[PDB]
Amino acid sequence: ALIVPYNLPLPGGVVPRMLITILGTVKPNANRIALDFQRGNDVAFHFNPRFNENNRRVIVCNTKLDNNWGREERQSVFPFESGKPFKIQVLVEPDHFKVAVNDAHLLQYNHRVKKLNEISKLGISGDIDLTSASYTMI
Ligand SMILES: OC[C@H]1O[C@H](Sc2cncc(Br)c2)[C@H](O)[C@@H](n2cc(-c3cc(F)c(F)c(F)c3)nn2)[C@H]1O
Ligand SMILES: [Cl-]
Ligand SMILES: [Cl-]
Ligand SMILES: [Cl-]
Repeated sequence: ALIVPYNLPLPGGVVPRMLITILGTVKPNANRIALDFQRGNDVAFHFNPRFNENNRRVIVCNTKLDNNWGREERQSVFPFESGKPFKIQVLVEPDHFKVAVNDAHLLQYNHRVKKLNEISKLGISGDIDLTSASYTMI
């Protein structure tokens, strides 16, 4: 297993047509997972499954600018399950990140951070065993 938290450099940032694939297994008693597409200290796209927020499962997405979190975008479709293997695919498209989990479209997140070629790190944290993290151009 890769060490979590894991940093995946994204050389030259992101660009439309870039597909990021994360394979892992959720830990059995999971509480939280996060993917952080970072522009230096800023978080262009935070993708955050929460397994127990007031006894509900929700994915929270947001952006952090100068240490300030913005307006959350929330999705109650929640494909993750404690103990189970997953695949997250994040496709960069011109207006948004497009996320599919286990081959089913989940959500899109409109670009707030405009300088895509400065989004040059992906952090992966939380309650997973991380198998692989990679990218390719489609
Ligand atoms: O709006 C999103 C923010 O919400 C709140 S902060 C917030 C409070 N009030 C309003 C807003 Br808007 C935001 C959280 O505390 C933030 N957050 C979560 C994590 C985190 C850290 C990990 F190591 C990890 F494994 C993980 F899965 C998640 N770090 N920071 C972030 O999710
Ligand atoms: Cl709102
Ligand atoms: Cl920007
Ligand atoms: Cl790669």
